[PDB]
Amino acid sequence: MPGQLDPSTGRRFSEHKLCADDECSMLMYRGEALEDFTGPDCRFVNFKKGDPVYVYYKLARGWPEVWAGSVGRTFGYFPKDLIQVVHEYTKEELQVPTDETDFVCFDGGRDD
Repeated sequence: MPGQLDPSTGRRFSEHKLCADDECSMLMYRGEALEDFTGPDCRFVNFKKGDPVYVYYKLARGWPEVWAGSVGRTFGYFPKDLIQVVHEYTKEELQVPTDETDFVCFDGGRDD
């Protein structure tokens, strides 16, 4: 929060991300989207009800509950609330910190 906030731009989810592995290279769960949705926020994940998702990592305790993964041609962050775990590889939750530019958008993206 840089004093002001652009309504049309989302935030970098959370300061810490929970991963199935400390390098977040291993899948945690596999999910399916039980809700229609769009990710115009550049790094949001687009999906809709009936869209299979993969969840690489998730937020370290945050509401609205938000997760991250890849769906179709979109990969990034999205509301966990908008999907359902269709299966999981691990119950492991390693707390890896997020970089400020870990998930950013160049040319037409809020760095603030």
